Amino acid sequence: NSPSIDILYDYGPFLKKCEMTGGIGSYSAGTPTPRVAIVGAGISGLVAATELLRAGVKDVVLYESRDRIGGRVWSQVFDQTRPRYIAEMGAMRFPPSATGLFHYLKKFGISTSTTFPDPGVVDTELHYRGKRYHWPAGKKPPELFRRVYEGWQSLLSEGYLLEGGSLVAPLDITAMLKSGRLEEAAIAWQGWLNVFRDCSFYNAIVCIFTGRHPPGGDRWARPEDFELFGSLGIGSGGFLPVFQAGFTEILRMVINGYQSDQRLIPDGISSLAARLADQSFDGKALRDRVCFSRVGRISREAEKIIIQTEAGEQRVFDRVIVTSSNRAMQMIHCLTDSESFLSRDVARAVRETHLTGSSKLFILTRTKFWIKNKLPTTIQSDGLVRGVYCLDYQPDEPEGHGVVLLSYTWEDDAQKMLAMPDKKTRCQVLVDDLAAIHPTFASYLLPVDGDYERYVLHHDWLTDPHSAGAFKLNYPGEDVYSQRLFFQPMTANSPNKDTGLYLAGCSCSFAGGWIEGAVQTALNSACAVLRSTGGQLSKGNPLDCINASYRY
Amino acid sequence: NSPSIDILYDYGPFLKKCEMTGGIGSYSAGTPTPRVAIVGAGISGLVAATELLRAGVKDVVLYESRDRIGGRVWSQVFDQTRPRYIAEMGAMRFPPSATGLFHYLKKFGISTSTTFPDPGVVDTELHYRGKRYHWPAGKKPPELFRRVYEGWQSLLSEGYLLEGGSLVAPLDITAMLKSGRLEEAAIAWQGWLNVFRDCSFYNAIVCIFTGRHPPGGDRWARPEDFELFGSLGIGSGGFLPVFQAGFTEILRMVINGYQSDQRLIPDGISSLAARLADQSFDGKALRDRVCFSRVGRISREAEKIIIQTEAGEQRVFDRVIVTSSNRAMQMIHCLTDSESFLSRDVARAVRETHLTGSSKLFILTRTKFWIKNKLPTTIQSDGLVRGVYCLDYQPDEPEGHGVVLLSYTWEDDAQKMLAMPDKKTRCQVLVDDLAAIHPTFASYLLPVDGDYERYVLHHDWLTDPHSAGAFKLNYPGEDVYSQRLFFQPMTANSPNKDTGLYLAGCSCSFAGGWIEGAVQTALNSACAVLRSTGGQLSKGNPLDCINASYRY
Ligand SMILES: Cc1cc2nc3c(=O)[nH]c(=O)nc-3n(C[C@H](O)[C@H](O)[C@H](O)COP(=O)(O)OP(=O)(O)OC[C@H]3O[C@@H](n4cnc5c(N)ncnc54)[C@H](O)[C@@H]3O)c2cc1C
Ligand SMILES: Cc1cc2nc3c(=O)[nH]c(=O)nc-3n(C[C@H](O)[C@H](O)[C@H](O)COP(=O)(O)OP(=O)(O)OC[C@H]3O[C@@H](n4cnc5c(N)ncnc54)[C@H](O)[C@@H]3O)c2cc1C
Ligand SMILES: NC(=O)Cc1c[nH]c2ccccc12
Ligand SMILES: NC(=O)Cc1c[nH]c2ccccc12
Repeated sequence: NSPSIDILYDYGPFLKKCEMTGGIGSYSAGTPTPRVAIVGAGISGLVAATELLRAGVKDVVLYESRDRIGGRVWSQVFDQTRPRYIAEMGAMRFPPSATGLFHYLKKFGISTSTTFPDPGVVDTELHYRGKRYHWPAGKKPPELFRRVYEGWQSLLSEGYLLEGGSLVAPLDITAMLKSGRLEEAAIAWQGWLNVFRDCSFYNAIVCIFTGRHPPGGDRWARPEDFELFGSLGIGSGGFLPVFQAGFTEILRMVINGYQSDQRLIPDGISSLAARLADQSFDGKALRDRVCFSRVGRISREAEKIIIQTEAGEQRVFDRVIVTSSNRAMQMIHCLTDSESFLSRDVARAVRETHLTGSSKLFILTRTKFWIKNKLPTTIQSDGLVRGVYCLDYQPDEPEGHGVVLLSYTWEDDAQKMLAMPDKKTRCQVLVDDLAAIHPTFASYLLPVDGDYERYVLHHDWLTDPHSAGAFKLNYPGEDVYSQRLFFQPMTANSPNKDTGLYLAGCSCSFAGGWIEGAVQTALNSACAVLRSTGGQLSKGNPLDCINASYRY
Repeated sequence: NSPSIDILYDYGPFLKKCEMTGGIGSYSAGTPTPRVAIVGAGISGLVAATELLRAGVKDVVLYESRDRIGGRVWSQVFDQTRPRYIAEMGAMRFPPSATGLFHYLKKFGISTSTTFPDPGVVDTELHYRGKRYHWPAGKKPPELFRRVYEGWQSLLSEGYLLEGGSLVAPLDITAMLKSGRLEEAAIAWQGWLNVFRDCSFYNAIVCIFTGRHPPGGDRWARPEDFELFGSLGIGSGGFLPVFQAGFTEILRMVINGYQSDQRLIPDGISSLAARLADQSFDGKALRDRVCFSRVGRISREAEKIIIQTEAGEQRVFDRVIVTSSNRAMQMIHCLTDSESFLSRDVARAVRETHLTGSSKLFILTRTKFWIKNKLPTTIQSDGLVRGVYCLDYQPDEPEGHGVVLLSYTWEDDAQKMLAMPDKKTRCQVLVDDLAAIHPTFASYLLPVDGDYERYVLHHDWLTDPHSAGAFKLNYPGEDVYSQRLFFQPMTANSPNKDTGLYLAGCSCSFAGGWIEGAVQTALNSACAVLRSTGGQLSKGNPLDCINASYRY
């Protein structure tokens, strides 16, 4: 099994046992079920609705502000004539340790067999200060980057020597988790938290690798080695722009195996949303319970919940699950004006939780030019482009079309794309930036038929008003917000704290920016709805079985 | 004298000496003056052009992409029928310690007599966790905030005791500066740098105030006191959103006096750009040297610099000064794709320098409702509005219209505003947010004539494509970039490294987001042009006298 470190609990076993036996809970026969509203038809909203319907709730409606279901899962098609070629605007890489996510992938038969082309997994080039460095598939990175590669590796496997007592190897904390040693894992993790809770990624690695006991034996040169590490990353490409994030946010990804064995979904991750939506309950598809209307203010009148809709219409429900951004929760739903729905502590979590910026631009090329020619499959660059990924969506047809994620950027690197919103203009600027160092590669970056309107697709998540940010990533000192947001639906365990409204979505999880977070929070919030309204939960449920007590 | 800490040099006395002695430099009869381009007609550009023209460079042209001069200086008028009511979209508060800025303010007769209504200077309320806290003018802050107030004050006056070597009190370093103890000041500041170079604001105050030697002998509570302090700030309102910024950036503002005694300019800071542009040289106003065309790629042909503009037009120059954002320098001017104009080190500084986000919304109300009524003049809120400032633009007419800076936000707080770009919508959201805690105050927040189009003004600097960011504020470990950018014009001292292009603007200064920075770098880049082209500089010039070599 694979319990996550912050909760010491795996959703996989529970979901397996419940698939068999009638869902996450039930009501006695003849019981009138609550009218439930779910704000948002992303993965979290669809999963929650799914398990609520499976548990016996007759009336659930999902509100959606976009013209499509799926939210930050968005496998956009260039050309519906040729739907296999897709641009994954949002979620893209999927770790098998995300057992909550993988429960539903396995269920709907959405293949995760193929590995994702991460740097170091396929032929990779790192572009750094004008030079091209080669990183052969399945090999150690080029020699320049070796000190920092090995230093990070040694940190994962060796831990870190502090004088007042050392810290357990992340890879050992991972072994503990897989082997059911949960008290042991908890103590080891608290150890890290105590030391690095108020330290950024950059700050932490400075202390670790320039101090008295650097893992790997070599003490990192500053700033040179930190620039190198920033370009090399830790499995997902250059992490320079997230150097300001809490070091604990990085560690938990590693320990939870989210930087490991990433898979690609050739069918597109949108097929998870399609299949969830295609489920039929009581003769009616989930998709048909989606109301395409933006929700505004959410208010409380006695023991009931009032949803304002964009029509001006106003509908009342018994319980509501909210999966929109914490930004939407503050500014649109107005959930932070008072103590009507959330405590002051949780309201602070909602108001102050950090969402990243992120942008992507894709191009559909005539050919998969990188295969038969001399070229890298992936390029990680200190230039504008940042992360380049070449994608093969039909490996058995080597002469099919190419999909190139020409630029994938985070935070500042993405905030840069904000001027030049014209995708033609952005594309050519990016190609020209890449061409400064690898003109041979850039020469193939032309859209099919020279049509930039059709065969270039881009998106900035930060300025998307349906998202207001790409994904949550806590700064140092802010992990407690994840705790508060994750355990918010556990108010259903305490009728005096239970306002009938529960927060959900990966932004309210311990895994911001991972569909796993959406799934876990969906399960917690769906369970809360059942318990709050007199239903009984299946044994092993998260509301009773998560008892982790960390201090952040 | 007020020499700033990072350069140990004051621009004031030099500019005073040069004023009536023929500028910063001169050419012998027999030396031809260069043809110069300056990209950008903000304060930095205008000052540079001014001093080049004063030194007898006859051919200087300024390029400007906006529909106006002044850049991030922008005293926007609500209604030209009533032009005295202005909204300071950019620069707003001016510290007398900014002796470069004040040299020009004084020269042009721009009044700075009136003190800016900072938190604690005028009657103030802090709104925090749904409660109001009163802060009478000139008094200590409310009791809730007293411990963190006094903690900061003790840090400033005592410094920081640590075992490896205690750090001199910032107020003592400021004293060394003023008394001309520059060698002692440098040692003092280098000490702080050694300790906190790689530490964020939050991380530093955490170590300082939860450690063994909390200034004031009072240890702060985590997280409680850091939330209070995030709301309290250090003289400029709630600094919570800049908690990720390098501590050294916070310290240098304090030491340089930029947090003391801010002045308001009733005529609007835009009157500086106006007065600069109104100056006449060689029969021609500076303003008529401004070419309103966006500069694209900048290139090198022979030993000349080619400027591309937005028509397809193109001009050739001997020397160029670039004051546009680092983002423009990388993506528009393409200064970073090679070592044509900038070293790899300076190119990195250009690419990786952090610009903040920041937004303002102003409303013009029928009356100065805060004067007659009990109401605070300033509010600092943990809510959506963050910073609220009431502005009196005709103090002798108590019946005049009032200007309210309804919301002034930075970083994440400003990033929240990017959805809802409609100003009626944004205005009412902010007003509603404030009304939750102070409904009486909010009842006055109505635009004149109820016209939200005419009497509300707002700007998001982050998505402004002429700025691509509000102002520069280094993260931990990035102060080296400020050094690199500030000293780039000193390449004129080295003909081997002199590429004929020089960087300027506050973004390239040690004073990111202060006009002082734009002035300092303007004087530097002008001196560079002169020396590079065979003119001699007046004694006391920054190219010769700035010899600080700190380790960042
Ligand atoms: C760039 C990017 C890359 C990512 N990479 C990965 C990855 O590699 N692997 C991975 O597992 N995950 C990845 N993620 C994270 C993943 O996409 C999310 O964890 C997942 O989509 C969770 O969705 P959710 O349901 O929690 O929220 P969402 O998907 O955002 O769903 C919320 C829904 O609410 C709707 N809404 C908003 N406002 C209203 C309103 N006012 N009224 C009604 N509806 C409203 C929105 O339209 C949205 O559809 C990535 C995300 C981004 C952005
Ligand atoms: C929100 C905010 C608040 C501030 N508050 C204060 C304060 O209280 N006190 C203080 O002293 N300072 C403050 N500042 C900082 C102050 O505004 C700056 O230091 C100063 O205005 C910058 O002048 P500059 O010439 O260096 O840069 P800019 O003013 O940015 O000048 C650059 C010029 O180049 C132009 N340009 C851009 N691209 C091109 C192009 N491609 N081709 C041709 N031209 C181009 C731009 O339009 C702009 O006019 C504040 C700034 C902001 C943003
Ligand atoms: N699933 C992802 O790779 C997105 C993401 C989540 N957390 C991150 C931290 C840094 C960079 C990307 C991410
Ligand atoms: N002159 C200003 O107030 C803007 C500014 C410069 N540096 C800052 C740091 C934090 C907040 C504002 C600023």
